Amino acid sequence: MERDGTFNLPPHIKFGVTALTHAANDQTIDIYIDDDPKPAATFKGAGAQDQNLGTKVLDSGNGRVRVIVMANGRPSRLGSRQVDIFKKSYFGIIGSEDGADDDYNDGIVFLNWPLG
Amino acid sequence: MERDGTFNLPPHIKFGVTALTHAANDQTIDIYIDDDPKPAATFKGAGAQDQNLGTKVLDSGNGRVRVIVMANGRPSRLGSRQVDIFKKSYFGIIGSEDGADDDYNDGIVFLNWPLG
Repeated sequence: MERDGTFNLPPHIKFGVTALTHAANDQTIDIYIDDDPKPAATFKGAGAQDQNLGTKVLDSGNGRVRVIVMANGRPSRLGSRQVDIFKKSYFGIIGSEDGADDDYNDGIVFLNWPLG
Repeated sequence: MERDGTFNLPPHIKFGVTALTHAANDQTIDIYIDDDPKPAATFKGAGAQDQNLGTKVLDSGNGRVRVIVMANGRPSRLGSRQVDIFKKSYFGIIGSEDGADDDYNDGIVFLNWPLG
């Protein structure tokens, strides 16, 4: 039931994407919407360990959202879950590992929807 | 399975707390460890500014962590969930709302542990 950072959101809504990086591996985090081959958003690499890289606000398009984490020119292995609070506040959580590392906490990406 | 912003973490570890706001009113988010009289961390957001208030690293103490959100002179309604990625990367999620009929997204707080 962990998936690979791919989510189905309600179509045509705003959502938030927040990245928190633990490992200082200068990761690139790309967010892709539907079948567009260019990322709708990209986080540049952390400049420090346990760094909050900020929040981006995006439109879900037709609803398909994929997060890809790259470190050292390879895709980091990912685990993702969805959860919601009272079927009102929805979350996607992605843990990534750049190693070696077996722990899925080198990088974290939080998705939240809807906004407001 | 929604609780009220209280969590049991592994005793004496570091963990992260990240806070986002999306509210009309100023909000104060307090994180309390065990029975400590003062908050271990406080995030304060400005009304009408949707803000990523950053990530703080805390010590879990004896393991009890409580999140309280105040807005408009009163405690917000809270819902919380826990989730993990491959039983390795752990998360606590809190959504808060001032208004009783809203979407538990005026305040969002994420807890993550362990670090590395």
